[PDB]
Amino acid sequence: AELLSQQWEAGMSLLMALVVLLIVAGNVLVIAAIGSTQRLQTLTNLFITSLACADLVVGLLVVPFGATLVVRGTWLWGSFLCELWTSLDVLCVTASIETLCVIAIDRYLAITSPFRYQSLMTRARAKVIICTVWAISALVSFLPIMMHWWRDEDPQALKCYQDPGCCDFVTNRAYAIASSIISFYIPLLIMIFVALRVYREAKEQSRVMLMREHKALKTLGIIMGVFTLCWLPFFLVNIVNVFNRDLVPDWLFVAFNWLGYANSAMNPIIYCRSPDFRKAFKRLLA
Ligand SMILES: CC(C)CCC[C@@H](C)[C@H]1CC[C@H]2[C@@H]3CC=C4C[C@@H](OC(=O)CCC(=O)O)CC[C@]4(C)[C@H]3CC[C@]12C
Ligand SMILES: CC(C)CCC[C@@H](C)[C@H]1CC[C@H]2[C@@H]3CC=C4C[C@@H](OC(=O)CCC(=O)O)CC[C@]4(C)[C@H]3CC[C@]12C
Ligand SMILES: CCCCCCCCCC(=O)N(CCO)C[C@@H](O)[C@@H](O)[C@@H](O)[C@@H](O)CO
Ligand SMILES: CCCCCCCCCC(=O)N(CCO)C[C@@H](O)[C@@H](O)[C@@H](O)[C@@H](O)CO
Ligand SMILES: CCCCCCCCCC(=O)N(CCO)C[C@@H](O)[C@@H](O)[C@@H](O)[C@@H](O)CO
Ligand SMILES: C[C@H](CCc1ccc(O)cc1)NCCc1ccc(O)c(O)c1
Ligand code: NA
Repeated sequence: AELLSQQWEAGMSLLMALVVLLIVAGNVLVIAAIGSTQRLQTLTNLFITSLACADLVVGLLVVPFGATLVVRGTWLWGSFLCELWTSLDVLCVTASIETLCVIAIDRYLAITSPFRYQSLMTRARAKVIICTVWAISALVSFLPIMMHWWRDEDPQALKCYQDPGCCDFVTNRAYAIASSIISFYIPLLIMIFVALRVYREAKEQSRVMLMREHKALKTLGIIMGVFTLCWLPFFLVNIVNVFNRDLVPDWLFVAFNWLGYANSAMNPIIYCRSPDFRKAFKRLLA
C-alpha cells in the first residue's frame, strides 16, 4: 500500500529526471553549437535556435511541473502557477509548429527564387520573423487562458477550479476546438502543404553539393514528421473527446500529452544526421 507508492514515486522521479536531463542537455548543445560555430550560423539555423528554445522551455518548466503532478498525484504549486504552467504548455507547442511553418516557407523560397531569397532574407528580417512567431504564439496562448475563456460550467469542472490541488486542464468544448484549430491544425495544414511543394521542387533538381543540400532537407522533413507523430494523436483525441468521451480511454489522453512533451528530446538526436552538428557536439562535450 505505502510500499507500492514509495516504489512508484522513486522510480517515476528518476525517469522524470532523465527526461528533463535529455531535453535540457540536448537543446543546450544545439543552441551552443549554433552560437559558437560560424559555419552553422545560417539564417535557417536561426529558426532552429527558436525551435530549440521552445524545447528548452518544455525541459526547464513544462516537464518538471508535470512531473511533480505525475509523481505526487496532486498540484502542489497553487492557482497562479497552474495557469502559468498551462499557458507555457500551449505557448511552446504553438511556437514550435509556427516555427516549423516558417522553416518550410524559408526553404520553399530559397529553392524557387535563389536570387530573390538572397536579397530578401537578411539576419534582421530573420529576427523579425522569429519575434513575430513568438508574438502570435504568446497572443493565442496566454490571453484566452489568463482571461478564463477555456472554463466550463460542468460540475466536474467547478470541482477542479475550486480545488487548489487540482490542475487538470478541464476546458469547455468551444475552447478545445478553437485552440486546437488555431494552435495546431491550421499551422499543420500549411506546413504539410508547403513541405510537399518543397519535395516536388527538390525533385525537379556539383552533384555532391545537391546531395548535401537534399540530406539537410530530409533532416528538416524528419523534424516535421516526428513532430506531427508526437502531437497529432493528442490533438485527434482532443477533438474526439469533445463529441464523445468514451470512444478513447482517459489514461491514453494523458499519455498522448506526454508523447507531445517527449518530442522536445528528439530534435537534438535527429540533428546528429549532420556532420557539422555532430562535430560541434563532440567539440563542445570536450
Ligand atoms: C518564459 C518564456 C515565455 C520565454 C520566451 C523567450 C522568447 C522571447 C525567446 C524564444 C526564442 C528566442 C529567440 C531565438 C533566436 C533569436 C536569434 C538571435 O539572432 C542573433 O542576433 C544571434 C544568434 C546567432 O546569430 O547565432 C536574436 C534573438 C532571438 C530573436 C531570440 C529572442 C528571444 C526569443 C524569441
Ligand atoms: C494563428 C495561426 C492560425 C496562424 C499560423 C500561420 C503562421 C504559421 C505563418 C503563415 C505565414 C507566416 C508569415 C509569413 C510572412 C511574414 C513576414 C515576415 O517578415 C517581415 O515582415 C520583415 C520585414 C521587415 O520589417 O523588413 C514577418 C513574419 C510573417 C508575418 C510570418 C509569421 C508566421 C505566419 C503568419
Ligand atoms: C513570450 C514572448 C513574446 C514575444 C514578444 C514580441 C513583441 C514584438 C517584438 C518587439 O517588440 N520587437 C521586435 C524584436 O526584434 C521590438 C524590439 O526590436 C525591441 O527590443 C526594441 O526596443 C529595440 O529594437 C530597440 O533598439
Ligand atoms: C483561441 C481560443 C479562444 C476560444 C474562445 C472561446 C470562448 C467561448 C465562450 C463560451 O462558450 N463559454 C464561456 C467561457 O468564457 C461558455 C460555454 O462554452 C460553456 O461553459 C457552456 O455554455 C456549456 O454548457 C457548453 O455549451
Ligand atoms: C498521470 C498519467 C500520465 C502517466 C504517463 C507518463 C509516461 C511517462 C512519460 C515518458 O517519459 N515516457 C513515456 C511517454 O508516455 C518515455 C519517453 O521517453 C517516450 O515518450 C519516448 O522516448 C518513447 O516513445 C521511445 O520508446
Ligand atoms: C498543461 C496541460 C496538462 C497536461 C498534463 C496533465 C496531467 C499530467 O499528469 C501531465 C500533463 N496540457 C495542455 C495541452 C494543450 C496544448 C495546446 C492546446 O491547444 C490545448 O487545448 C491543450
Ligand atoms: Na484548481
